Amino acid sequence: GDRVADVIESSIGDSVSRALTHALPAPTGQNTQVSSHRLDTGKVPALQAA
Amino acid sequence: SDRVAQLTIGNSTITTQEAANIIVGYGEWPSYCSDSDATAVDKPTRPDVSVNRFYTLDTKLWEKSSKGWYWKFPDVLTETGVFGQNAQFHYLYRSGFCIHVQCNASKFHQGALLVAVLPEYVIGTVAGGTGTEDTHPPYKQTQPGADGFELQHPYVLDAGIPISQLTVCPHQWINLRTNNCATIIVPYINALPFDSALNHCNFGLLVVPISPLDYDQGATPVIPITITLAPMCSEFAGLRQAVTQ
Repeated sequence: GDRVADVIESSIGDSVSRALTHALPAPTGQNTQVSSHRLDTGKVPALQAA
Repeated sequence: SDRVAQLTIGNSTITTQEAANIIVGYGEWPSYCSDSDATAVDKPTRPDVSVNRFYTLDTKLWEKSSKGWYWKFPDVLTETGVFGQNAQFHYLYRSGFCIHVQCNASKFHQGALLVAVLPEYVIGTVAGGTGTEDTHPPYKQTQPGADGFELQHPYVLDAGIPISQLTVCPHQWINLRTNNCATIIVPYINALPFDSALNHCNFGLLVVPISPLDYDQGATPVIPITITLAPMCSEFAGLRQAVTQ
């Protein structure tokens, strides 16, 4: 039996590997949606941080 | 009521009082490319009235000894009006066409022209006469532009095939005693949804006299044949700088 708090609230022994991603069905290539012109400040898709 | 007609598209109108109905090639009207047939992702430009209108490009003189001529599409228009500009600035193009060939004479003249549309009209050469030389037709002969080109051997359509069977293609006849024009509507024909207006000619227009022109001394001897055509449902995509070839 356990009693000291640090042992009770311990995560030692967790065998389930948490996954940040998951597979999705993808039988065909993705479709293309209609898009229009965007003239915004704040929104900036083209800029990245490799 | 079938002999009379008016074709209006864009800022242009054609009238005729001796028509022979209208042929809609392969039984279907021109239409824009659907979202499932398309493959290129950019939004196309569809100029509408500035490019889908009648253009009168050339006049040939019909003579007792004429052999016949052909024009290639869209080649005939690549350098004309707003249509041409769009064909040059864009990689991709597609459209249908309304072709109106004109030729009037008098109730004392006679003759019959076969006017037909032949898709993928590939030209061949006479192979040096003996057939041992593997010659090829020059650019000016495969894409003659607006002046068109005269057939060397109409019987085999300069391609080893019988003109006697050309009627298996959308066509009309201009039989002087009956009508003075031919009208053929052609939908876009290709194995791809869009293509280059410069590198590929979707079809050729053939105007060939099968029954020779004839009249008596004294009747007007100059009998012109004029070619007028209109793009229909023109679409362009893949924009960049203008290119002529």
